[PDB]
Amino acid sequence: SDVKAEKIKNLFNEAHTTGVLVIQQGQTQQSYGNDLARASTEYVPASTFKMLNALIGLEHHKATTTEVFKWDGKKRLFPEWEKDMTLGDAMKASAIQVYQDLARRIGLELMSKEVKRVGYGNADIGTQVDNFWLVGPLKITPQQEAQFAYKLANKTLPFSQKVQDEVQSMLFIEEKNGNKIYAKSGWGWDVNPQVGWLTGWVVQPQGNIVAFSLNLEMKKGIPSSVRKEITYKSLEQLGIL
Ligand SMILES: *C(=O)[C@@H]([C@@H]1NC(C(=O)O)=C(S[C@@H]2CN[C@H](CNS(N)(=O)=O)C2)[C@@H]1C)[C@@H](C)O
Repeated sequence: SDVKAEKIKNLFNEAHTTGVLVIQQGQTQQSYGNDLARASTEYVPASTFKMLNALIGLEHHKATTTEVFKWDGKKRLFPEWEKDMTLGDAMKASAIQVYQDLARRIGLELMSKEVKRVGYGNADIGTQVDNFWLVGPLKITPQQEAQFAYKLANKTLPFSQKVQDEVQSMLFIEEKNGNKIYAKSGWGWDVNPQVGWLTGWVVQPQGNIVAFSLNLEMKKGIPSSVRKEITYKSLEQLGIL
């Protein structure tokens, strides 16, 4: 009961940061962590926007799942970004360059319309189609991120069933003890204070879907693993894993 949520508050505390974890089962949401006010606070989606970025591109034939985005050879911030990748490969590695290319294919006209049509966050993408999710006006609360993941998990987003099933496969991580796990990590360092994301959902053995969105403040020098660690540890303590 209230004891399960006391360890979660310590999990964010032992990481020396303030964060929240939103869990949605059915149409009900529950928040955990040390800064519960974060659940209703808007932050830049960062790489979590790639979920919707891929849905728009595939639905409007801007790209395909087998298309290969060749690396130009210029040095990148991460070594995993220095390779030719399909849209799916770029999703796991969080290759900003590939989805900036896709965003330029979609264009500000279609990008802004589709974001508003789905109702993603504040639905304000500004005028630059290649950076609105990292620093731009686009902001979203962790509650809206978990609600988005739950709808994508059940394929109830306003996109074709084919496209939703393709983006789902891009986000598949692992199957831990019979539970299939889908998630998309995010890290917006170009906003102060920095924000850390981990949005996804769990497909339990009987098919039940449990969506989640971890949101914490990416402090200076904090390890990027903390997002995945707190999320996995929390779901285990919540009986979901
Ligand atoms: C989006 O948030 C941002 C990307 N995305 C991420 C992220 O949180 O995954 C990072 S951090 C870095 C990227 N690649 C590593 C994880 N993928 S991996 N291990 O290679 O499979 C960690 C970075 C800030 C924007 C720039 O896309």
